[PDB]
Amino acid sequence: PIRRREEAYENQRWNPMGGFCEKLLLSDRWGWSDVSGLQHRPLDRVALPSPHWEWESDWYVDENFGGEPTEKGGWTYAIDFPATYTKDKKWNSCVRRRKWIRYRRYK
Repeated sequence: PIRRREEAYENQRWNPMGGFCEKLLLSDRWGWSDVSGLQHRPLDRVALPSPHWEWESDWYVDENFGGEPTEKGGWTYAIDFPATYTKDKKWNSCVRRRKWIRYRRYK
């Protein structure tokens, strides 16, 4: 079976009012992006390459990070989006992201 995994990151920043939320800085990456932040990856717009592909399920969070489970929710935390991520919120974490995945299969 020929199978290909798509992924997309949901990116959030902490705000005194919203907590971790969808309000980002004008300098920040897209709220929905690839791992680099440079590519826009809204989930509903990742298309199948052709009608010969179908999705195996809906999008779901990959609750894994660095070869080990994440905490529930799949979030990882960092001081800023380009910095180093951990499964746990540190005292100086100002951002967080989680990885959504979806498999497509060829017919």
